[PDB]
Amino acid sequence: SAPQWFVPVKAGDAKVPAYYPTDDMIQEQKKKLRTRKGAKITALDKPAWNLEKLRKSIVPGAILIIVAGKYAGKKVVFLKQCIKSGALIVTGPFKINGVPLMRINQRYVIATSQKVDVSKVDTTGVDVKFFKKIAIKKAAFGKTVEEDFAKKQYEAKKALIVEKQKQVDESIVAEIKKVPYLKEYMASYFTLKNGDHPHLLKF
Amino acid sequence: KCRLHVNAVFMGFQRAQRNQYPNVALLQISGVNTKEDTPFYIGKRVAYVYKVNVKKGSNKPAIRAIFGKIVAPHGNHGVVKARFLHNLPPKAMGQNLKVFLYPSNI
Amino acid sequence: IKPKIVKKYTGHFKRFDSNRFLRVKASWRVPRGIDNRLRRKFKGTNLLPKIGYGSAKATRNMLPCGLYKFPVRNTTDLEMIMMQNRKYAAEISHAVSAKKRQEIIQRAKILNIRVLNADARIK
Amino acid sequence: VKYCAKPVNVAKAAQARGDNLKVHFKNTYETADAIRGMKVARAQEFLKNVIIKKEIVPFRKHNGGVGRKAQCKGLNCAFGRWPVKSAQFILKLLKNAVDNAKAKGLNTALLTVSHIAVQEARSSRRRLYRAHGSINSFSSSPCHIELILTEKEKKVAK
RNA sequence: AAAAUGAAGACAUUUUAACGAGUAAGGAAACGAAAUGGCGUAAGGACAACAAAAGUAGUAAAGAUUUAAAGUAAUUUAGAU
RNA sequence: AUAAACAUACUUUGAAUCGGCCAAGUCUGGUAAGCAGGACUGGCGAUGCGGGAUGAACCGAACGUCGAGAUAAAGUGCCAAA
RNA sequence: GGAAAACUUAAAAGAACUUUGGAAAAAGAGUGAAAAGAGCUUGAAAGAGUAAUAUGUGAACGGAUAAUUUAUAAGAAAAAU
Repeated sequence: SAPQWFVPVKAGDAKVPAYYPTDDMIQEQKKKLRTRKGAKITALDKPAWNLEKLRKSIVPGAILIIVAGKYAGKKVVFLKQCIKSGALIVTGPFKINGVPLMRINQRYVIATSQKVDVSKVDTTGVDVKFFKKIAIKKAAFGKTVEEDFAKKQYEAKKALIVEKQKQVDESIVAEIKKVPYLKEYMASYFTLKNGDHPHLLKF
Repeated sequence: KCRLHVNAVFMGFQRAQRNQYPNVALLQISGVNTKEDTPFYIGKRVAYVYKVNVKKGSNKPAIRAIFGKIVAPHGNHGVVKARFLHNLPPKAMGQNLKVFLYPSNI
Repeated sequence: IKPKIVKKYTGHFKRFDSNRFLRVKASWRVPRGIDNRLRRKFKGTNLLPKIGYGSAKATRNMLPCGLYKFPVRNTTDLEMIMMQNRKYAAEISHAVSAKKRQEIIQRAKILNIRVLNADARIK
Repeated sequence: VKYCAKPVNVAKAAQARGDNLKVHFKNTYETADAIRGMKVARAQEFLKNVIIKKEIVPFRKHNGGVGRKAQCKGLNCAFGRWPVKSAQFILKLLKNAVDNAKAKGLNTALLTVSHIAVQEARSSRRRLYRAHGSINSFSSSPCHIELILTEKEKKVAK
């Protein structure tokens, strides 16, 4: 039949050779560009093969200064590591820092010694399903235009799920106020004043 | 708002008496005075954040950068070597860079 | 699929002493003079075309599109690369008129052959 | 011989030119250089004053041996002359180009000299009998002068 | 250089190793595993839509001015005027 | 003892050349020469590069296009990398 | 003793009337497929003029590396069970 190198195409009422199959017996094929298979989705309780090895200075309930990204210089409390990605699930309790519950890579943080401890945080949710549910997606390529208001209406519809998952932060704020000067230390920023050299600072 | 970098001076490129190899740029990080205090900084990101005046009828930003890393010490005075994605312009010699605190290992 | 076409020198090897005089053209001619600043390879002026500059064999004579060049004069030349439309790209010669070009361009669509002169001699 | 530059709009332009005019090129190139841009009402007055030697024509480029003059203050030039035969030849084009505009129906109070260029023509050679039985050349330097007067209106750029 | 494969693929094949500066001077053409590889100008004999109208050209040749691509290089190809 | 198979032995034809110059834990004539003439060897000639600030010969070291590293001569107050 | 000098177009249809000017000429107008306009096929380089862009303390130009500006330039498919 058709050789492996032949892909017939239609002709718009133009001259064709004697050996070329006519248009009445030609069916068009869809151009295929994607070949690599995607990522297999597995159970929510099994860690991925591609899992970062946490530093020994990072333990749950610690206070991590963040030195890069949108929230630079803010201090957050590390709950647990997101298994499906390896990025830390930290929360700079929104009642204090203004830092929401997000994911961040382990190389952007500095682990201080002020361990908030706090067990019984009730992180039954906040798996990878929640984080993918609130991420603001794009408008794709063919979905009309929907310029601007698509992302504005995106955030509004995701507001409720974010607020509901703030039952994580109600308990943590309780023991932040317990230690004196720990609410002020957390609320403010992190700055490198004159005379503090990075190779000399110890946290 | 806050400071999360130490200003390193762009001294120049790794050279000889009558040569110049612009692939590697030397820095004199503020506060570092010996090669024994450099073991910390080997790896930390460095950016050459500069400013370009632009007309209102263009799209390009007015603040750009050239990011790089610190790769090895140099000399016994704490001078380091930095390799950038694009070699720093020789117009930046003597100016100040940024030495960030990530990828952190603390 | 396209291998990275790597170039060991992206400039032109201009003739020595062609930036001062106009009778000396910018086409390379190796200097044979005894005291020449360039044939001795003095520092600062030591640029000569040596076979080490030759580009990779796999990606030699390859256009940036990833396809080699194949010039066609008529519609019947297109059939010579109708089996290799993934390796060769037609390029209609510069003498072919503006009427025979629409025969080649349309036929190259039927056989699905990329043409580098699809906007040449248009009305 | 064709014009160096074509007018932006041919309904607002009047043209005049002279071919192989018998006047020095190094002199007219500097007289046509001063009057480029100024209104045709003022360019006619300036060329009337160079003749009677009350305005200077600064020799900006061909200034070798040209003496200093008192009217060359402010022009960034310390040299200047009063070419009378070169002014009289341009003055007979500005009168030709102005009277071409009246034929079309333009407004003479607005005309400006937008483009005026001087070229190099074909010289005519003579003999100058030198010492030791040698003969040299004695050749003129004629030039082609072009001219385009365009009505001046306030431009718009949104 | 040595092995392997070899009627036509192709990029003057595949694998391994050693090597590459140079004035005077030498290495003509052909030689399948090629006893160096090529570019350019002009002229002559052939080949150039293989189903009985068979290279390009008034739907714009040669030439000139530039712009891009290929080649390390001699140079080639293409777009526009 | 050690090295030697792209080892060894060559054959035919032929081009260029026979104005040379420098160094020295050497010599001769000369008061002496950046002089004249030699014996063994290395170079410049024919040769760039790093160093001696510059230098045909000195010291390191001989070159296809590159990237990363330890180096050689030699240096680390500034010009100038240390 | 002893040179230089070829070419408008298919055809002269080789501008034909007005305005400015002493005349040559210029601007309209017109012929012609196209001014190819008699210096007449296209028309390079040296040398110039006009426009646009950019630069600067006793030479200029070239090469390596970046920065700024301008130009060229890369796609229509699509996940897991």
